[PDB]
Amino acid sequence: IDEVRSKNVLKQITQLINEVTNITETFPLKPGQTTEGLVATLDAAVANFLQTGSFAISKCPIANSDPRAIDLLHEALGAVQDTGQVMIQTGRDFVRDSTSTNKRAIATNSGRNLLTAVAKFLILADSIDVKVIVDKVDEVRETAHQMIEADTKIKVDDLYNLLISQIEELDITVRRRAIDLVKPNQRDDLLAARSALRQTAPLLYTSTRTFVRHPEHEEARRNRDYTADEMHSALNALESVLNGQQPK
Amino acid sequence: TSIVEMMQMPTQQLKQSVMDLLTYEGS
Repeated sequence: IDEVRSKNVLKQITQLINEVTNITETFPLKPGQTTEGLVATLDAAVANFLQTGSFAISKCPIANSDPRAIDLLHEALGAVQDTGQVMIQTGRDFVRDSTSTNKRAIATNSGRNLLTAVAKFLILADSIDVKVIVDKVDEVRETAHQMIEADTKIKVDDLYNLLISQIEELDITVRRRAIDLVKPNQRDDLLAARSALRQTAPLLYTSTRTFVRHPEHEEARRNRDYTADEMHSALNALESVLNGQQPK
Repeated sequence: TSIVEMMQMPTQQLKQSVMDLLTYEGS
């Protein structure tokens, strides 16, 4: 549970685990419902989870770039399908012999296993969602790399035009991630790195642009090197914190 | 949107359907 870094995930899994392991009171059927209907609903809910899960995985922007990641996701979804099958079977056994304390216990155990598999899927899903953010950091890093290496003023401007948009995109996702982070120190560290990136990139633009125009100018070289180092540190800091590590 | 975000509603419904079955009092 201590590896869970998303509050959205944390609350969902807390619901999953607490509710199914803390059943005390029981209730009659809701109006119009049947024992067979309870199993039918469960069956449909398992199916819909699998369908939505498959769609979500197929749309994941790093589907190409990270094949082992997608493989883990399919594996974890498969564990939901499997425990789901056991739940539907033992659940059916229970509702058909609903006074059997022992069949209730077995069905309850099946439920724990299924909702735990759902929780593990969500935890893995968050880690892949984080990899997507890290991929965006890498994109910013490469564009900045190219900007530093550019040999013409026109290239520096065109690359900074790209960088502006990439950093704006990254800024949105990082701010939202910060709001969702469980640990306030990771939150604060992520926001600090965000701020450093926003301050450093415009300075990298103007230091690189001045240096391509005046290469003989040794303070211009120094300033560009210094701002480049600052840029690299901020990007590394974002990646470090997204991965649950301290920056620097 | 993200995978976690997309799975919020189906997680709830699956949770709901499991709890509904397990909290059935019997005959």
